[PDB]
Amino acid sequence: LVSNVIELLDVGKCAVIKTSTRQTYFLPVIGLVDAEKLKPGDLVGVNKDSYLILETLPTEYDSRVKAME
Amino acid sequence: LREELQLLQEQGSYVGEVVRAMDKKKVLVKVHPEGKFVVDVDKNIDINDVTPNCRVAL
Amino acid sequence: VIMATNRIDILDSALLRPGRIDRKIEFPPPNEEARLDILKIHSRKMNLTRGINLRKIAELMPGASGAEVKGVCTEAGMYALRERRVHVTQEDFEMAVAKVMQKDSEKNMSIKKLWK
Amino acid sequence: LQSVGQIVGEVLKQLTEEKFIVKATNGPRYVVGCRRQLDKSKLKPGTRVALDMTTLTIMRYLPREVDPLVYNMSHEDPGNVSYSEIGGLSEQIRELREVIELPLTNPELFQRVGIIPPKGCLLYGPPGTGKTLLARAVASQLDCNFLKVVSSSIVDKYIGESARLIREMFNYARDHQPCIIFMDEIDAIGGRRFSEGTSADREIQRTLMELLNQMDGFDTLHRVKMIMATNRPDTLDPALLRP
Amino acid sequence: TKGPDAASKLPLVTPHTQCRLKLLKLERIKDYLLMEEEFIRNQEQMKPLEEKQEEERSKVDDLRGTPMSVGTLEEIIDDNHAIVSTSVGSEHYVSILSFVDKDLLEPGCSVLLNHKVHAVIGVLMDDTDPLVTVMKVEKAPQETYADIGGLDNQIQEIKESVELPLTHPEYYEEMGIKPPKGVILYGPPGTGKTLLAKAVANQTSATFLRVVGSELIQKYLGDGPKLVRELFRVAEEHAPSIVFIDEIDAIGTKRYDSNSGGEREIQRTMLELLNQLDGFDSRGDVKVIMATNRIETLDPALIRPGRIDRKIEFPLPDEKTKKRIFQIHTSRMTLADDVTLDDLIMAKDDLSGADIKAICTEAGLMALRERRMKVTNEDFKKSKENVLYKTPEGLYL
Amino acid sequence: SKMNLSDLEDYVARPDKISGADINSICQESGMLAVRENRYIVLAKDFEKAYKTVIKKDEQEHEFYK
Amino acid sequence: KPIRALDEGDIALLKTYGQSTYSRQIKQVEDDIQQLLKKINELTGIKESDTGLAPPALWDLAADKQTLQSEQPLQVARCTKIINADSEDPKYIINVKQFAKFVVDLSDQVAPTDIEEGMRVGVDRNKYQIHIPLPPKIDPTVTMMQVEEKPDVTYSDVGGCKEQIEKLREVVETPLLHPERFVNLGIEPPKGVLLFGPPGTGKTLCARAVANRTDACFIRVIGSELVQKYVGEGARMVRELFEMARTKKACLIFFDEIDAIGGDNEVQRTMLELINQLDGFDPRGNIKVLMATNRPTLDPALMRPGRLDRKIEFSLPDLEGRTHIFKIHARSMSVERDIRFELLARLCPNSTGAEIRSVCTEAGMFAIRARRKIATEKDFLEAVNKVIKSTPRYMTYN
Amino acid sequence: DVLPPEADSSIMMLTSDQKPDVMYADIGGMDIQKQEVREAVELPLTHFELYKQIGIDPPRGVLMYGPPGCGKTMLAKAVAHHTTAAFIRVVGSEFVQKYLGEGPRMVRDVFRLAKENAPAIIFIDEIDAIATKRFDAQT
Ligand SMILES: Nc1ncnc2c1ncn2[C@@H]1O[C@H](COP(=O)(O)OP(=O)(O)OP(=O)(O)O)[C@@H](O)[C@H]1O
Ligand SMILES: Nc1ncnc2c1ncn2[C@@H]1O[C@H](COP(=O)(O)OP(=O)(O)O)[C@@H](O)[C@H]1O
Ligand SMILES: Nc1ncnc2c1ncn2[C@@H]1O[C@H](COP(=O)(O)OP(=O)(O)O)[C@@H](O)[C@H]1O
Ligand SMILES: Nc1ncnc2c1ncn2[C@@H]1O[C@H](COP(=O)(O)OP(=O)(O)O)[C@@H](O)[C@H]1O
Ligand SMILES: [Mg+2]
Ligand SMILES: [Mg+2]
Repeated sequence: LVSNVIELLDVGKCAVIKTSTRQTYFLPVIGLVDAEKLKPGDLVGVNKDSYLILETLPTEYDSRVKAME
Repeated sequence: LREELQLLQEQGSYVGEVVRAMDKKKVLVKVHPEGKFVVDVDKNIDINDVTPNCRVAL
Repeated sequence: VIMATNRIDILDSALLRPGRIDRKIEFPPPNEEARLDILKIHSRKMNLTRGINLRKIAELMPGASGAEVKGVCTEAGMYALRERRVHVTQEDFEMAVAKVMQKDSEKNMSIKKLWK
Repeated sequence: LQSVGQIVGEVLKQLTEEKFIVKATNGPRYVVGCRRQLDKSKLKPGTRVALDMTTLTIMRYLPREVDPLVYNMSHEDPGNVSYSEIGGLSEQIRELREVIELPLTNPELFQRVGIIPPKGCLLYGPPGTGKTLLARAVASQLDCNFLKVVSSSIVDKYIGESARLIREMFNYARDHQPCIIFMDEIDAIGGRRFSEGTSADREIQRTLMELLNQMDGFDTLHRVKMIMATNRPDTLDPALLRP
Repeated sequence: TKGPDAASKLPLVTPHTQCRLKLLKLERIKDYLLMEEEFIRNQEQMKPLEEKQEEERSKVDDLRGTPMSVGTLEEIIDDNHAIVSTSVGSEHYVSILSFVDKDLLEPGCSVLLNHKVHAVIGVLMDDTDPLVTVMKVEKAPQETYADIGGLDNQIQEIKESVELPLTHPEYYEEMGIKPPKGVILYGPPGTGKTLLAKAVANQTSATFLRVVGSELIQKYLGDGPKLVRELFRVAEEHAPSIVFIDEIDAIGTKRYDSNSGGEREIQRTMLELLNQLDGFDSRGDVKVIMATNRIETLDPALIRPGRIDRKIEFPLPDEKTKKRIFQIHTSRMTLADDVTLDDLIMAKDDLSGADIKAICTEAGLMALRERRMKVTNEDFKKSKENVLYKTPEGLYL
Repeated sequence: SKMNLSDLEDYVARPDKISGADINSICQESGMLAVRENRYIVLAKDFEKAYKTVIKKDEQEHEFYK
Repeated sequence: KPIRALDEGDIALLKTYGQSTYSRQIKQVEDDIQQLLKKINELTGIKESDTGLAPPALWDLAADKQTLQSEQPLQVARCTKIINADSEDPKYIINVKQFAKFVVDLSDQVAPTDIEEGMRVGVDRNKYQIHIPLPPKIDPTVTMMQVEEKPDVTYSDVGGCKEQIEKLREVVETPLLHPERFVNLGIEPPKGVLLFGPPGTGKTLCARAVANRTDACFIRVIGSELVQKYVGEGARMVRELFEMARTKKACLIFFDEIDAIGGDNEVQRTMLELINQLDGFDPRGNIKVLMATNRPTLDPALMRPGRLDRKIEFSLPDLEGRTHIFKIHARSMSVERDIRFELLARLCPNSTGAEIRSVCTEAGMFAIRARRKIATEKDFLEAVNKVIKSTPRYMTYN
Repeated sequence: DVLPPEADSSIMMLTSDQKPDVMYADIGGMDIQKQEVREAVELPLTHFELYKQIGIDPPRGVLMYGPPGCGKTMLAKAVAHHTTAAFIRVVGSEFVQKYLGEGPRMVRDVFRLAKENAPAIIFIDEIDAIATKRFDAQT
C-alpha cells in the first residue's frame, strides 16, 4: 500500500508515515529497507496489514514539474 | 442488570433518512455514509407509519 | 425573526428590504429621563444613601449609552468597595461618571480650531 | 516482521490517572489507557503519541510534529564556517558572541551579576556585509540547532498561515533547545504598524505581533536566542525595537 | 417518458368579501374532498388481490437478497457486466443478472445492486434523492398573475418564453425560431422576480422545480455536480418542466482560478450546471428560470445567447404600476372614504412591490393601534415614513 | 534587587521618556558591560555607559525641521 | 404619545363586532378543506416503485444464482507508472479512486502488453491484482464528439470572414486536396494552425464550413468535456479519437474552447498525449488539426514552431459581413422580401454573430407577440433596440 | 459514559507548570494599575460576597493599553501566577486561522471552554490583531 513517509524520529530509528487511506502511522522499525535516504515525502510501499515499509518506490511527481515534459 | 447487560452487547443501529417507502415490504432509505439501500421492515414497524424524510433505525 | 447590528448602513440591500426585514427599529442613546430610569434599574440592588439624587447623575451623562450607565453604577460600587464600605454616596457616582465617560480629546488646539 | 505499526494521535486530556482522551489524526477520538511503564507526567495535552492498533492504548509519546517548511528551514547545513572566515568584525563579532553565546555558557555568571540572559539582538547593515555568513559562523561554532529563516519566504496569501508558521518556528525552537533563530530580512515583517488598512500590510502587522508574542510574550523564553538581520533598520516597529 | 406534476386545487379567488358565494364554492370543494376520502377508504376496505406469481417473485427476491444497495450506472460493458458507483463514490466492475431490463440500463439511471458481491439486480427509475424531491414543487403557490401588479411586459415575456412553447408552439417552428431555452429575470430586490416565478408555478402545466442556487453546493466531493445532474435528469424525466433557480449569483459569480479544494468544487458544480444547460436541446420542453439581484456579478458565459437567450428586466415600479400594486394589496383592506393613496405614489421615491406591501401592512398596524380597522389616510401617511427608513437639499432646484 | 551593590536616584531624576522595558534594559546592559570588563559590581562608569547605549534617541535630524 | 397595547377585552372585541357574519363558517370550512387535503395526501400512498424486473421467460435464475455464487466483483482503478517491469518487476501502483493507491501485480489472464499507464483496470479486492483492462470505449452517444462526417454548412452559409476563410483555405484545402503543389514546392504543409478570437465570432462553424468543402470529416472536441467529469480517461479517449482519425481517409480534427485545457494531473496527461499524437504522427498525413481558442493561456511549449504553423485572428464582423449574417439567418424565417439588412447591420456595431442570431430570434419573438406570421422591419427594429444597447446621442449629435 | 462538558477542547489551558513565576512584587510600581486589575480579575474570584453585599456586578474584562513595554504582559503574567482561576492565554494573531469560519469557531471554543470550566480568565494579548475598528471590508 502506498504511503508518504511523514518523517523519521529517533528512539535505532523510527518512522511516521501517512498512508493513502488518509491515516498517519507510526513504525518503531522502518520495515525491510535501508534507513538513510528516506526523504520525508519519499513514497513507499508499506505492508497492508502489519504496516511496515516493505519497499521504496520512485517518487510520483512535483505537480508542475510534470506539467512541463 | 442482567437484561441491561444482555442488551448492551448488541451492536448499535444505524440511523437513516427514509427516501420513500417503496413497497409494503421495501423502504428506500439513505444512511450516512454507507449510501442508500432498499431495506425491509421488521414485523413490529408498520409501513404506513413510515413517512418520507423521517429518521429510522437499521 | 429578529436581527441586530451596530452598522445598518453596510447591510445588504436585499436583506434590509421590507418583507424580509420590516420595522427597522433604531435604538438611540438614552436621553436624560431614560438615563434616569436605567440608573434606577441598575441601582435597584445597590445600598444607596439618603440624599442621593440620581437625576443629577443622569444629567452628568451627555449622550451616554445604557451600557455606560451600567458601567457607572459598577464603578460607583467599586469606589465604595475600595473604602471597605457597603453604601454608595453621591460623590462616588460623580467620580464613577468621570472615570467611565472619560475619553481622549483633541490635544492640539490648532487642529481643533480649524473650524469656526 | 513482528512489529505491527501503530496509530499516531494527540493527547487531548488527562481524564484521570489512567484514562487519557486521545484524538487520532484525521480520524475519531477515544479514551485510552497508557502503558504500564510510561512517563504520565510527560503526557501533557497536545503531546503526539502512538496507539496500539488493536488494543488502542498509549504506546509511546512522540516529539511534536514539525511543519515541512520548518523542517526544510531547519535542515540546511551551516557548513562549519570558521570565525577566521569573517574579516574585520572583531568588536561587533565579540559583542554578538557575548550576547548570544555567553548565556549558553555561564548563566550562573549572569545570575550572580543578576541580569536576565539576553533574548536576542538585531544585526543591521547594508547588503553583502556578511550578516548571513556571520550568523552561520556563530551556529557552526555553537554546533547547535540552527533555524536559518528569511522573512520574505514566510508571507503567504493564505490568511492565517504566516503567523502559524511563526508559531511553528518558535515552538520548534522551544522543543529543540539550544536553537538559534536567524530571521533574515526582518524588515519584511516588522515594518511598523499603521492603520492605512490594505489587507496585505494588515496581515503583515498580524504576523509581526505574532512574532512579538512568540518572542517576549506571556510564555517566557528559556535558552532560545534570536538573530534578525535587515538592510533598513529604521523601518522596524518600535514595539519590536523595544528592549 | 412520464408526465408532469405539481397538482393544485381550485383557484377559488372569485369572491373575497366572504359573501357565502365563497362558502358555497368551498362547501362544494369540501364535499368533493369528502368523497375522495370516503371512496379511497371504501376501496381499501375491500380490495383482495395479492400472491399470484409468488414463487418466481419469491425466488428472484431471494436472489436479490436484503438489503439491496443503489448505485449509479456510470458505464456499461458487454451485456453481462457494467460499471456501477456506490453512493460513497466507489465504482466497480459488476455482473448483470438476467432479470434486469437491459433496455432500461443507461448511463445515469439508478441500479439496485446486491449488498454482497455487487451485481446489478434491478433498476430504479424514481431514485430522486430527498433534496431533489424537495426542490420539486408539490403544492402550487397561492399567488397568481392577478396578484401581480404591473410588469405587463415582464409577464408577456415570461409567458412567451415558458408558456407559449408549452401551449401551442406552432408559431415557433413556423417562424423557425428555436424556443428560448432558459430565461433570467433580474432587477433590484423586491421588484417581483420571485413573485413572478410563483405566478408561473401557479398557472402552469409542467413540473415546476424550485431551487435556491446556494442549495446546489454540497459538502462532499462530487456531491454538488451529482445533485445538479440529478435535478436536470428529473427535469427531463418529468418533461415538460420548468427549473427555477432563485439567486443564481449564489454560484453564478465570475469564474476565477480556483486555489482551495472548496473553490475548485464550486467551479465543478457550476461547470456541471452549465454542461447540463447545454446538454438538452432548446427544442426540448424543459426550460429554466434564474432570478437574481446582482446581474452585473454573473459570469458572462451563463448569459450567453447560446445558453440563456432572454434577459428579463425588472425595473422599479412606475407611478401607474405603483398605484396598481397599491390597489392589489389594499383589496382585502377595509379602507375608509377619506383615503386617497395618491399622495404616497406622487412622492418621488424608490418604492418597490415589497415596499408597498410593507406600507400596507404598517398602515394596517397603525389602524390597529387606534383600535380601528377602517384605516384612515393618516395611517398610510405615518406608515410611509415608518417603513421607508434612511442629494443635499437645495443643491438641485 | 538582583543587581550588584553599585547614583540611581539621579538617573531616576533625569527626564527621559523611557518605559520599564528600558529600565530593565539599562540594568541588564550594565550587568553585561560589567561582565565584559570582568568586575562583579557595576558603578557609575559602566552603568552610565549602558544608560547611554540604551536611550540613544540620536536625532540624525536635518536642522531645518526644528 | 405612549400607545396602549391591546388588552384581552380589546382583542376579544376586535375578533367580533366588525366581522363578517360568516367568519367562523368560512374559516372552519377552509380548515377542513386543508385537513382533508392532507388526509388524502397521506392515505393515497406511494405505489410502485417498480424495480427493473424483466418480463418472465427471460429469466435464467439458476444461471443467475450460479454467477452470484461463482463470479466476483472488481474495483476499477487508474493504473499509474509501470515501474519498468521488463518481465521481472511487473508491479504497478494503481489509484482506486477516492480510495487508496496500491502497488500490485498482474493476473495470469492479462499480458503486460495490454496494461499501460493511465488506463482503467478492474482488479480484485484483497490481492488487488489487475484482472482486466477496462478501455473506456468510444461512442458519440456518450459525452459529445465529432458527431459529424459531412457537415451541412457550405461556403454560402459563412460570411464576414473572407480573409479568414481564405487563410483557412490555404491551411486545409491546399495541402489536402492539392498535395502536389506542396510536394513539388518542397515545403512541409502547415502542421498546426490556431484560430483565436472572441467567442461568438463564428469560428467553429467557419471550420465546419471548410469541413464540408474539404471533403473530410469534421471533429468537434470540447475542452470543458476534457476537463469536466470526462477527465482522466479523456486522454485515452482522444487516443482512440486520434486512432480513428488514422483509420479514416481524412479527418478535420478540431478542439472547441481549448482554453479549458490549455490553461491538473489528468489534464496534463491529456495535453502530453496531444503532444505525442501531433509531434509523433507524420506531418505528411491527411488528418490536419484545426485549433481555436478565445484566450491567446496557451502553454509556451505548444506554439513552438513545428506544432502551430499559422495563427488566424477572427475579428468582429464588418458591415458587409454583418449584413451577410443577417440575410443568412433570415433565410430560415418567415419575413418580408424587402428588409433593409444593411440598415440593421449598421445598427449593430461590434456585434457578434451569435448576437445577430439572437437578434433574428427576438425579431421572430416580436412577430409572434403581435401574432403576425410574417416578421416586419419594425419587428427587427425593436429586436435590435432590445438586444443591442443591452436622448444623449440625439440631443448632441446631429 | 459521559465526559466533562468540554474535555475534548482544541484550545488548552494553563497547566500548573505552564504558570509563570512572575509575582506581584516583581512588578515595581503600577499600584493603581495592579489595583484596577485585581478589582476585576482577582477580588471577585475570591471575595464575591464583597460585591454581593454592595449589590453590584463585578467588572468583567479589562483592557490594558499604553506605550509598548510598560508592563502589560507582565501584569498578565503575574495575574496568571496569582490566581486560582483557570487561565486561557491566547494572542490575537492566533485567532486568525486559514480556513473560512475557523477563527470565529476558535473564539467560540475558547469562550465555551472558559464557561464550562471554573471561574476562568481569558487573556488575549495583542487584541488589536483582530479588534481594530470595523470598516466596510471589501474582500
Ligand atoms: N408588481 C407587484 N405587484 C404586487 N406585489 C408585488 C409586486 N412586485 C413585488 N410585490 C410584492 O413583493 C413581495 C416580494 O417580492 P419578491 O419575492 O418577488 O421579490 P424579488 O423582486 O424577487 O426580490 P429578491 O429576489 O431580491 O428577494 C411579494 O410577496 C409581493 O407581495
Ligand atoms: N566579514 C564579511 N563581511 C562581508 N561579507 C563577507 C564577510 N565574510 C564573507 N563575506 C562574503 O559574503 C558572502 C555571503 O553573503 P553575506 O554577505 O554573508 O550575506 P549578507 O547579505 O546577509 O551580508 C560570502 O560569499 C562571502 O564571500
Ligand atoms: N513595572 C515593571 N517592573 C519590572 N519590570 C518591568 C516593568 N515594566 C516593564 N518591565 C520590563 O519590561 C518588560 C515589559 O514587557 P511588557 O511591558 O509586558 O510588554 P508589553 O507592554 O508589550 O506587553 C518586562 O520583560 C520587564 O523586564
Ligand atoms: N461567418 C458567419 N456565418 C454564418 N453565421 C455566423 C457567422 N459568424 C457567426 N455566426 C453565427 O453565430 C452563432 C454562433 O457561432 P459559433 O461558431 O458558435 O461561435 P464560436 O466561434 O465562438 O464557436 C452561429 O449560430 C452562427 O449562426
Ligand atoms: Mg425576490
Ligand atoms: Mg506585550
